[PDB]
Amino acid sequence: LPQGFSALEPLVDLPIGINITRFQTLLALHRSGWTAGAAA
Amino acid sequence: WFHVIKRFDNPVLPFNDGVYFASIEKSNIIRGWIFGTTLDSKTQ
Amino acid sequence: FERDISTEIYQAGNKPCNGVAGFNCYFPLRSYSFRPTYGVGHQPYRVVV
Ligand SMILES: *[C@@H]1O[C@H](CO)[C@@H](O)[C@H](O)[C@H]1NC(C)=O
Repeated sequence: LPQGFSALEPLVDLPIGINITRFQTLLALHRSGWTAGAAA
Repeated sequence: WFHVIKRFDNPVLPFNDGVYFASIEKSNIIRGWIFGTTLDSKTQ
Repeated sequence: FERDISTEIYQAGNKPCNGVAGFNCYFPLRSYSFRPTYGVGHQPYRVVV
């Protein structure tokens, strides 16, 4: 993570109203096993 | 810190009062997100 | 402003219910059963907020 300062502008607000306890990310696998790029 | 390269680590991370997410990436490997409590069809 | 629509069997006691009715295992939802013969307090009312 680089040094410096940056402010996050607001993007979205949704009235979903559901209870939230856990979350998980989503990856875009490419079939050319499988070969995928590098990310952090 | 999680690394994806095989390296396939997509665990169910806990949620709290808020979440800060950062991604150092090129060519758009990461796409979206899933939120919930039981992660199944029973709950919203 | 929280909406809950879970149909899981309520565990009144400590013995597990396993999704079926039993001792200390009651369904969380009951029916009002509105009838004209009922009292004014028991009469149905429509509420809009
Ligand atoms: C939200 O869901 C979690 C997981 O089922 C539960 O432990 C928690 O009590 C729920 N929140 C409320 C306010 O009931």
